[PDB]
Amino acid sequence: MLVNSKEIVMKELLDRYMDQLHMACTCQVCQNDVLALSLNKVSPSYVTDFKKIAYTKAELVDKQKNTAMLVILAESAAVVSESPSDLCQTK
Amino acid sequence: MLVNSKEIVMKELLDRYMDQLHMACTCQVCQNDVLALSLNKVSPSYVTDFKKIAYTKAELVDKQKNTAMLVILAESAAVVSESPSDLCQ
Ligand SMILES: [Zn+2]
Ligand SMILES: [Zn+2]
Repeated sequence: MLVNSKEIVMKELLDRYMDQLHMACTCQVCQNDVLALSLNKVSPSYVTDFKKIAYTKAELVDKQKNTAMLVILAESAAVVSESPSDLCQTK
Repeated sequence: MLVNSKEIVMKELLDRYMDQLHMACTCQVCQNDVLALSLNKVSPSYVTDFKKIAYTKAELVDKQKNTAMLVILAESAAVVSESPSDLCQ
């Protein structure tokens, strides 16, 4: 299967560090918006071997690399918090 | 709900030019390699609404832009052909 390994990384960081990103709404819509803003800000890393995504995801341990990504998510989270899409929860 | 629109463009362009790229193997595995190498050389364009990906397939039918992307396809095609993944055959 054809998949950008950065999307796997983000989705993982987003789920693990959801609370420290301080989102106004946590519905799937708002979450997808954060992901999209963030994935459009990192260089694509498409692969075809699931074993290869495992290697990438492992390289971004709790120590070292993940912080730069958490910062982009947080930043994107701010934007979605203030300017939510019309497809989000309403009333 | 979460797709890179470039992915929708490259797939549509590949299955319109695949038989012109002089690819060594044309199995799904090598096709994925081509798409992956190509997707990695263009800027991501992630979307969340379904209304964009539908019309995105129409404004890619327009040219000049896809020409730049065709080149990419072809350049990706040469690499995959020259060095096929061991998941192919
Ligand atoms: Zn929401
Ligand atoms: Zn092949």
